[PDB]
Amino acid sequence: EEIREAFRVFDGYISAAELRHVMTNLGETDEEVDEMIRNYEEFVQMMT
Amino acid sequence: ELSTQEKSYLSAVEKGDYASVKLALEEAEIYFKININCIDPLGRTALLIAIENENLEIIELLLSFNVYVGDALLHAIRKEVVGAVELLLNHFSDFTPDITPIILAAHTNNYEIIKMLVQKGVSVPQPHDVDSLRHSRSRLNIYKALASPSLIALSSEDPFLTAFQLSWELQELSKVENEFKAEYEELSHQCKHFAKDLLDQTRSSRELELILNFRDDMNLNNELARLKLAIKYRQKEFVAQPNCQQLLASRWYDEFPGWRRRHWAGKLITCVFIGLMFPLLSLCYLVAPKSRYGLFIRKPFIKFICHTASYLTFLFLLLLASQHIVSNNPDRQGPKPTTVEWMILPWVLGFIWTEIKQMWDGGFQDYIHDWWNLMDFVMNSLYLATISLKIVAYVKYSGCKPRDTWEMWHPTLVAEAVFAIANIFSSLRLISLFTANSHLGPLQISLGRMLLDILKFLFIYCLVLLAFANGLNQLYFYYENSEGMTCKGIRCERQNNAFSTLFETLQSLFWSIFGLISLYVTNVKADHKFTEFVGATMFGTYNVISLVVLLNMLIAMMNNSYQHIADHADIEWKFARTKLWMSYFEEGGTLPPPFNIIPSPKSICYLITWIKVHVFKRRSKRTETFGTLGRRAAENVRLNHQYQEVLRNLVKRYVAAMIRDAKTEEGLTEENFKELKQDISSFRYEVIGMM
Ligand SMILES: CCCCCC(=O)OC[C@H](COP(=O)(O)O)OC(=O)CCCCC
Ligand SMILES: [Ca+2]
Repeated sequence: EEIREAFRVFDGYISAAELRHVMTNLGETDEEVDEMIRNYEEFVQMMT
Repeated sequence: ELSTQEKSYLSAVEKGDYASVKLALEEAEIYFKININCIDPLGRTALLIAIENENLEIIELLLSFNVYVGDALLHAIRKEVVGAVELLLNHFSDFTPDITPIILAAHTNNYEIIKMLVQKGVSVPQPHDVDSLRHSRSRLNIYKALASPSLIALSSEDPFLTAFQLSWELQELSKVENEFKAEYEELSHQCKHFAKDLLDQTRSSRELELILNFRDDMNLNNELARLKLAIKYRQKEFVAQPNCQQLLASRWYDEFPGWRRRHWAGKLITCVFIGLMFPLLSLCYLVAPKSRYGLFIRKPFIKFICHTASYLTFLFLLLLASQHIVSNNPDRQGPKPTTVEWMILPWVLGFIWTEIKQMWDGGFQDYIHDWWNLMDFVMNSLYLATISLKIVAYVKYSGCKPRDTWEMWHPTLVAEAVFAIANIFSSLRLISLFTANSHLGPLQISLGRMLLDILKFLFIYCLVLLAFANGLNQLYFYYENSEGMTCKGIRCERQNNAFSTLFETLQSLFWSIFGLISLYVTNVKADHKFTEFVGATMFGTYNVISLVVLLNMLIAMMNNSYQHIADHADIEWKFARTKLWMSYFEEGGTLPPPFNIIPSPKSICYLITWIKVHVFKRRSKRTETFGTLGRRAAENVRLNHQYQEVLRNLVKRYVAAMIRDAKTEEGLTEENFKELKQDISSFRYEVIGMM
């Protein structure tokens, strides 16, 4: 368990449209940042 | 099975004639006076004859006149003819029924043929039965198909990993089959050469570091992950590559450039300096590894020097543990530890702790795989037994007793004996360091790689020893002869009762191989001369079998063994040296054993949390510890794309250097002569026809 805590980012379904800037506000393009997803509720499971 | 009209037709094909072949083919339509797809006295169809000689023109005539193709495609694959295959694609057998065109094409490792078949969408099965040879042949054909370098270049998005898992599969399966072991071992060695030749095509250190530094992230750097994986697959010819070894050597001597100005004594003084210097060089890293000298031991070569210096000080304390300048009174049952023993004990704990640490990362999987690891495990177990026996002596010994009156099987004596055996193992264990030195390295490796033969042959030696011990005891069973033989046994001043029991007979038969036994052990306290004669004859037969037959056979066996472990004594030595180096690369047990047990600055913050695993504090590690966005994939994706581009370049270079160095560099066989002859013949026939 110990899941559903990291959803404290601004969203609520999550797609690739709104996260590109999220890792750009604190990070630094489309052709590779898009793959971070590459749908909802899969990033807290199968992490261990 | 013959004729006179069609034999002219096959002859006109075989000689490359064109007008006659066209005439015969066109005349076959109106009159059935010829069978087009007939068989010559050797077993060749007209189409197959044209394929065998690369005469594509007659091939396309036959194809346009609907001759029975049958399996002529496979025969075109064998002759690796590209034009005939291209013309055949746009359209009782001689082969095992399970062979597909792509399998056979992979067998020949021909790039122009694999290229075309894959574009047509062919596929290869993947392995894991009342009959057995069909299945076994199918499995071997499959492996030999996808073990071809040409096919790995087309498929296999990760050629290194593919070759690695494939070598592992075939190495582990050459024992499961055990009847085709030669073929499977050959294929595994072939794909190992493929991996090495693919690494060889790098052209820049930048191109090399990415290859060696790559691994699956899965949200779990540059610590040579691919290289450790290659070690894990026993890929000993991939890590013996020149420039890879150059990278490792550069990363081993990072503390100081050069190391080539060194000579007979230049390197000795700088290493002896650090070997003396390791105590405070270690303490500095222990307390303040910030900027001054803590990073000086973190560097790998310095770590090696400090470790071997700590081992040598351990051995010095062990030798000095027997001098009388420090030894306690012998006439003292279970004495308190001597000051030298107090110094020694931290090394014992350090070695035990480092071996537990090593166990806790291999999980008894590679732990047993290293014979050095087994030796040091038994050494530490003997140390543990020594400590336990010494303390259990100390709890009730009360001292004040001469050693000549101690009862047999007393804890102090057994503790001393175990301590001595452990000293033997400890002083032996430094042989492993000789893998680092470029001169005792290969020699020590060859020592290791004929120890198995000595074990095999020593088993037979022990069987023979047991046989002769059986007989000799049967013979001198009754002459007990212990009426005046003070200190009975083989190991006396007179060698009495050597064969009076099974243990002493085993022991006497052992010593006789060294000559340290004498005759007149075979005598008996009576005039029974026939018993003495037959006993002496049995003893002499044993000696002849051992020292003239068996030992000479051992020599003649290891002679050829060494003759067959020198071809890869360098590559295997470099693999062992790399295995030793990478043990010191990581920032793990950087602290030599004397300065290892010393607790960490926290020492109460990591042990407890790892101890909180049987309670609810095991789950309090992935919820509050991690709460960030995990911004790593964007770096991971770019890294993977860069590595894929590097692989693409390496593969293209490997192809361009396998076609131009192996295809055009082999011999000239009779078939090529026949093709050239028939080219000339067809030329003559056509120019005759045009006039
Ligand atoms: C292979 C077993 C040979 C017999 C060993 C043996 O003990 O017999 C030795 C006999 C008699 O000597 P002993 O029996 O040993 O006292 O002399 C020889 O025949 C020498 C032949 C020398 C042959 C090398
Ligand atoms: Ca070890």
